[PDB]
Amino acid sequence: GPHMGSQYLFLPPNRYIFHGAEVYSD
Amino acid sequence: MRKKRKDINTIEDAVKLLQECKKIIVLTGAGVSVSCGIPDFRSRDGIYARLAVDFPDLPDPQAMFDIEYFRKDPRPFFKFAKEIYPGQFQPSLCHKFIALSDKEGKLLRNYTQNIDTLEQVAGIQRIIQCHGSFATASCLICKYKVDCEAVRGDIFNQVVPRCPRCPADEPLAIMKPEIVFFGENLPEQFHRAMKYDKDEVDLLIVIGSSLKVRPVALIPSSIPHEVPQILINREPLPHLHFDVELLGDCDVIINELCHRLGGEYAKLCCNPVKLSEI
Ligand SMILES: Nc1ncnc2c1ncn2[C@@H]1O[C@H](COP(=O)(O)OP(=O)(O)OC[C@H]2O[C@@H](O)[C@H](O)[C@@H]2O)[C@@H](O)[C@H]1O
Ligand SMILES: [Zn+2]
Repeated sequence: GPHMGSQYLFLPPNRYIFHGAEVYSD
Repeated sequence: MRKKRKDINTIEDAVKLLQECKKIIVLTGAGVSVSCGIPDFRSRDGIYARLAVDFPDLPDPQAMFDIEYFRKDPRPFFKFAKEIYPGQFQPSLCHKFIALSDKEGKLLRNYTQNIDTLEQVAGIQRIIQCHGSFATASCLICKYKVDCEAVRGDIFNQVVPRCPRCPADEPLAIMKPEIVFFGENLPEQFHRAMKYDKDEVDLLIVIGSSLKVRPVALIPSSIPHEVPQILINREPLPHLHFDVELLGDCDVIINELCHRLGGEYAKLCCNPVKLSEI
């Protein structure tokens, strides 16, 4: 899988950011 | 408008919901097939962006799938149709995950907006093709219906297929594949299925859709408000209030969910190989 594909970034209380999220682009 | 449930927040909650719920609706869009090699509609490398380039004579890219424009001039669509015709792609992990849920009797329904028929290839049975498919074609004038094989040749030659019943000198007597265009009704199956499902669904999961197109986009607002809603998508959907938001590649996210679920769901992920005895 992708770099650190199993890890997420958590923005409480209910948002999880995984590899491929559009927020990483620009 | 539906407000978020305050007692459902975490990915752990999402997993528990998946373990306990027995009447799940999964609503899918073009996102679930991008990993298969099929671009979506509205992303930077999507269908609409490519149309703005390859068909600049259109008022806008959407005109390609607009019924009022199609009636004015169907030539662009048939020059382009073969590009979105179902090819030979393999189903993604997400399709396989939905198939397993159905196999285990937990899937109330998979409403898909896609026309790539990957749900069938994956063995999902309780499916609704919200936006039709290439499986059949229909005359714009007389409604004469034919199987896809009857117009396939014309499509792969970029020519407008003619109705064999209508007058040979009737310009609008052409065979439109039964994909739903803007300004057209969705198939009756969709409406009947939704009427049955809305009071039965105990969990909604939206995967790989921008939910910018109605009536499919209305599904989250048309079911009982207390029913939990989970989003699995690269981008948030600000016009809706989901309980849990899982943002990123759906295959990456589904993979993670499958591992927490265990059982057959974990086995769905066969790469890499897990520890097992020969
Ligand atoms: N690998 C992925 N994982 C998760 N989400 C993804 C992935 N790839 C794309 N997405 C997301 O899926 C969504 C797809 O949005 P659309 O391109 O607009 O596709 P869709 O929602 O299915 O389109 C609806 C309808 O619009 C009409 O033009 C057409 O008839 C289509 O069926 C976007 O929000 C995009 O970020
Ligand atoms: Zn006809």
